Amino acid sequence: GKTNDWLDFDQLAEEKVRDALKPPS
Amino acid sequence: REKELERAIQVLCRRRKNNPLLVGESGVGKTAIAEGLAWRIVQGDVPEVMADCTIYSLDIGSLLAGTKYRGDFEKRFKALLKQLEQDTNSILFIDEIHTIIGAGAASGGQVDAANLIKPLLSSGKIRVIGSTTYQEFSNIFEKDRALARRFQKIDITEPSIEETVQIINGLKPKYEAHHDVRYTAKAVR
Amino acid sequence: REKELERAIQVLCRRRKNNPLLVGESGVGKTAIAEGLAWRIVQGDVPEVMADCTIYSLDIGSLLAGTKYRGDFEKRFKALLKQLEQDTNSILFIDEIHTIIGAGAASGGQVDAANLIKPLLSSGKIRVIGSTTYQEFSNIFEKDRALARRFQKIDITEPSIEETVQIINGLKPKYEAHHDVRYTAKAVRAAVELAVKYINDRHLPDKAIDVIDEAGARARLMPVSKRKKTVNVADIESVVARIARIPEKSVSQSDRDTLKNLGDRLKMLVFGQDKAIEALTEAIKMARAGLGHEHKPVGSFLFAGPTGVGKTEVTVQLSKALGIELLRFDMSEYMERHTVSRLIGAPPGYVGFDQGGLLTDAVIKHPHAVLLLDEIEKA
Amino acid sequence: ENFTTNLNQLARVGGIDPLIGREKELERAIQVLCRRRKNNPLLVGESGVGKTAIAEGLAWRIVQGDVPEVMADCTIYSLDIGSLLAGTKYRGDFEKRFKALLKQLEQDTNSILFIDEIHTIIGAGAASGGQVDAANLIKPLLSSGKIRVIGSTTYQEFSNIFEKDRALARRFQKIDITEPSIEETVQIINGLKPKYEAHHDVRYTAKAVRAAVELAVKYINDRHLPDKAIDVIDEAGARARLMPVSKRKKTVNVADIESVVARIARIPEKSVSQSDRDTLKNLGDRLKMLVFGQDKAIEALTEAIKMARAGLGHEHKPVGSFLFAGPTGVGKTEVTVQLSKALGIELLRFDMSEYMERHTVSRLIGAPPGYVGFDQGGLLTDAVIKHPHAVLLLDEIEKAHPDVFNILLQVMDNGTLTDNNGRKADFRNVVLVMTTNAGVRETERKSIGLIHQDNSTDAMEEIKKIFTPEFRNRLDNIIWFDHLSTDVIHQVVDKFIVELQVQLDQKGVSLEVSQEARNWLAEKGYDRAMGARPMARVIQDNLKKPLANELLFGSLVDGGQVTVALDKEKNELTYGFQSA
Ligand SMILES: Nc1ncnc2c1ncn2[C@@H]1O[C@H](COP(=O)(O)OP(=O)(O)OP(O)(O)=S)[C@@H](O)[C@H]1O
Ligand SMILES: Nc1ncnc2c1ncn2[C@@H]1O[C@H](COP(=O)(O)OP(=O)(O)OP(O)(O)=S)[C@@H](O)[C@H]1O
Ligand SMILES: Nc1ncnc2c1ncn2[C@@H]1O[C@H](COP(=O)(O)OP(=O)(O)OP(O)(O)=S)[C@@H](O)[C@H]1O
Ligand SMILES: Nc1ncnc2c1ncn2[C@@H]1O[C@H](COP(=O)(O)OP(=O)(O)OP(O)(O)=S)[C@@H](O)[C@H]1O
Ligand SMILES: [Mg+2]
Ligand SMILES: [Mg+2]
Ligand SMILES: [Mg+2]
Ligand SMILES: [Mg+2]
Ligand SMILES: [Mg+2]
Repeated sequence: GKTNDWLDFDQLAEEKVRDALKPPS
Repeated sequence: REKELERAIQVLCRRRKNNPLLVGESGVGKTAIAEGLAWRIVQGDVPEVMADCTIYSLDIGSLLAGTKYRGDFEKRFKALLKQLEQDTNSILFIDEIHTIIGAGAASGGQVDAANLIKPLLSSGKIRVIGSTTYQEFSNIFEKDRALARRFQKIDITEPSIEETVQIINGLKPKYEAHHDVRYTAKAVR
Repeated sequence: REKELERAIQVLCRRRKNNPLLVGESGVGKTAIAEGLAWRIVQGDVPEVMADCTIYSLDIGSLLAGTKYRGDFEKRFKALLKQLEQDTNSILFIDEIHTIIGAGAASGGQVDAANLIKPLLSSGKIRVIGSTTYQEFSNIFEKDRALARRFQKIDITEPSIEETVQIINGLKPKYEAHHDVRYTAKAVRAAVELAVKYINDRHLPDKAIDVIDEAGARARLMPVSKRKKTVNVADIESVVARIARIPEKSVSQSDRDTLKNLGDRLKMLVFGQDKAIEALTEAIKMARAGLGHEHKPVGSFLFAGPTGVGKTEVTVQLSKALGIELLRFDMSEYMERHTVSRLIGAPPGYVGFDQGGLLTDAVIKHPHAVLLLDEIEKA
Repeated sequence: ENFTTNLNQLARVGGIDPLIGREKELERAIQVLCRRRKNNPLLVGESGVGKTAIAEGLAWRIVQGDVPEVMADCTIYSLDIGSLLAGTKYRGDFEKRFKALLKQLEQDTNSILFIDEIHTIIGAGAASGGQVDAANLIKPLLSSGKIRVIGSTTYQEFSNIFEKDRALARRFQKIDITEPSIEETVQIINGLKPKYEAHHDVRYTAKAVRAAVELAVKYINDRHLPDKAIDVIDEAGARARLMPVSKRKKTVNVADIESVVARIARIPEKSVSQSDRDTLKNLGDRLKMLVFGQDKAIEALTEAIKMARAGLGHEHKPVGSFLFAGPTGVGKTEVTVQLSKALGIELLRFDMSEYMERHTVSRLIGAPPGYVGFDQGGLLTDAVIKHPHAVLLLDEIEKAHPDVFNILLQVMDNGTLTDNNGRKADFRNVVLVMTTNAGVRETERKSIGLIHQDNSTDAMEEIKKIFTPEFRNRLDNIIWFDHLSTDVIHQVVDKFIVELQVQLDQKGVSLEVSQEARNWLAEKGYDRAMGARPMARVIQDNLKKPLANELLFGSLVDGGQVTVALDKEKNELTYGFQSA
């Protein structure tokens, strides 16, 4: 008859960042 | 909602893991239960053990606002638990408990609100009220087996027709004052 | 936990890589063995190799409170390691040790608590005790082979039914003093036995202790003096039924009259079909009486007959008579073979993994309910 | 000043473990250091192979004077990034100290720097608006061959992190530190024995060292060879040190090594204790009191388990791989559940009817990297890793897609299975039992002929048409469950009656059934084609139904006693409700 296709679902990696500051003086 | 509140109070008196988790569908009153215990306390319709206690509603946005620097979130969150631990008469209410899984994680940042509240709930030093939906409890909250073990699921059921008409009558004064109209009893039914 | 504790001591007395990692499922008692290792040391029921040793639980959150400045986290973290190495007797217990794999990393740098501690662990100057769930350890901890290689995984399994009864017995004074109640021996046994049968989403040591703590709070809340200060077996059964959302073991007086007249009420709504009504009522009566199937549904009937004879109606009216939810599932939509995914969800890595199974989710949401599979033959 | 540690001084005080062998790898590193440009050796390999050992062994050898005179007396400096980065909050503080150390290194010109886990220097001191990072600072010096440095990074940490920076990668010479041979590891542990022997105050035998390396390789598969053997030896010494509670101190023999290896691998301990030996002795008899008949199935299971504990098991195959076929209502899925109970091991049940779709394999072994379900992992692979000693029950295997039977191939032929995360699941101690109903219609169906025929063979041909020859050639046995006999039914009826009595005991009710009444129940419910399942329906209608009406509303509300006897004239059971 017919072939039942399957659709895979991709996952993306997104990561937040933090900044460690250095006092000027 | 006498049985739901009764079980919630029973959980809040537990020696350890005294954290009631209100799980239900969308439309059912879950936040009201957590936000109605406060109203009950001021009115005085609460057991003596649950009296003289204030429920604090935690907002994630305010807690995660302006915390780009390393350790700013940890400081704010640790300070909250410290002030809440030395009170012993305060209950934290999180409207969306599914959102603490990745609140502070920046980059593989397992150090987050979910992993930071665990030692507190296991030690029974604080009391936390949760709220989440079934679609989000099973797929987000239940994935963290450790966090889900420190929260006692309290299922909330859709009220019956007879129960719902009483709720409408209790809210009728505030609704009547806003629209400046009076709803008939037949209209509510 | 003598066997599990002994393994931890052996690893602690090693020359190098003397870091006993404690892996296990949630609630098994991984943290109990770590915190309990200190309780035993004060009493003195431990070998002299570990006697006089100190344990320090690490709070990762407090350590990262004020480390916004560059090289602020490393400075304090290194200070703690120096104290442990110079003390030569203390032990660092890092609960949820899977969190140090990205600790104190601000920029795209690989300098974190795990890299900092790595050389010390490989030298055996300090002893570290960890604790991680199976999923966490396999997905986060084991991804770092270098850090995993420095820890000695010690798998701990949930105790036996008999073993967990002794654990609750030892904990009885703490819980009894908090609620000012006394727990009967039968109550502890019933909690363990009943929690294993009904509560299937938690582990035996933690779930059994959850029934004992919940029951103690209920008794205290009750104003009646006779029930207060004591916890009978009936109290435990009600608590377990509440947590599992199942009918109470002892039938209530309100439900005793409903079951008695359940057949007559259904007969008036749907005439004839006495055999069908009798089978449903009899099966329900056996289930509520407690002499039901050990691990099978109350009843699995197959109604067969002509059209319009009362097959769907009797099932629809059974839920209304018992005041339970009706899980109506039309099987005509499941004619195709691939429709099975709807019932139990799609497999991992597909578009529908998040949605989940309709049948499984519905049953979990409403465990006490009537499941009607109409037109199952069409499926 | 206090960021680098002189390994020569540490090596001279006896603080660095001796480097045994690895002469080929050592010469390559030394040859690289004697180059003009790109003279920085980079030791890359798996974890536990001995990378840090070689980087530290170089200074150990320099002190002894066995290294070539081309670089004799060279000072190897081990840099710890933690001390360097610490206390560098101010702007330019990290660059002042880092550039100071490099200035000193160049002034000496006869010193080498060792940076363990050198991948971490990328972004070590960087910050928002960062002036410079440690990687960029060293780039000039390395390109000009001014200073020679020694790196150490794993393969996982040499591609995602180090290969990205082509500039630094070009100035380093990759050296594949392969794991040593089984024979070479024995030599390594022989030289290291005095250090471990002095610490634990124990002595290791020659056979014990060899047995450790051999047993570790064939049981421990999550660690490398120079890291697991030392763990077995180190853990054995601590047990030996603590074992003399009554001063029972003796030499560490092979038995001690076997015991520690078992706990690390969670495999059943060799030289089974008398308590466990008794369990296997009466395992068949204990099972025969819960599952009547089907003696061939119980024997195969019990014999397979015995052989594995006695040491005469399979090299890299599960304890047993049996395909339990036969009619319905027989003890196919019951004997497996009872086996896990008697053995006290976790029962891994897998309803294979949920794997009808060919793409459901992703649930068994996990979704590949880059997909939504990668984090969840595989159910079967994770369940086995959690409970290596278990009973894997695959019920209704024939109700799964033909592609789910190709995974079990390696499970039976190689004893392993690779999930999405690359982890290996060990099935060498799992009792794989698969229950099927292949050709059940045939057994129910009767032949069209004067003489009826046995359809046991007809159900075997169906199995062959469902399972491929390769699948059927790796199964220890294919057991056929014969129909329940009349004698068996009587035992089965008593079993269900006993279960009823247990349920009644929880309510304070007792029941007594005579052998005359028990025989009557067997005839009404006995059906050779439907097995024992109909016996549970007859009991429900004849015993549970009347009792339920009495328990809810009658004499058994608060306990009682019942006597069940049959009336010969009317051939119907009589229920006596004594009260209490
Ligand atoms: N032998 C035991 N003695 C005392 N408490 C025990 C024991 N076994 C289990 N527990 C339970 O352990 C609880 C303390 O938390 P643990 O179960 O140790 O947490 P955990 O399993 O380490 O947690 P995570 O989240 O999985 S790291 C106690 O309150 C008990 O309910
Ligand atoms: N025995 C009955 N007593 C009273 N009303 C009945 C009875 N049987 C059918 N009805 C009525 O017929 C409808 C119910 O039919 P159903 O029981 O749903 O039919 P059905 O058995 O599902 O039919 P199929 O799907 O064609 S086999 C309602 O309108 C009922 O009131
Ligand atoms: N050739 C060798 N001679 C002597 N001891 C060795 C040798 N190879 C490895 N070892 C020992 O094996 C253990 C582990 O090797 P190390 O070199 O310390 O590992 P490592 O390279 O630091 O590991 P990571 O941090 O996981 S990359 C230590 O006890 C080493 O001294
Ligand atoms: N030989 C037996 N002795 C005692 N009880 C038995 C026996 N065979 C079956 N039973 C009982 O029959 C019920 C079903 O047992 P199962 O092992 O599930 O049968 P099965 O033949 O594997 O089932 P399917 O549906 O054909 S896969 C349980 O209540 C068993 O205790
Ligand atoms: Mg809400
Ligand atoms: Mg814990
Ligand atoms: Mg219908
Ligand atoms: Mg190393
Ligand atoms: Mg079966």
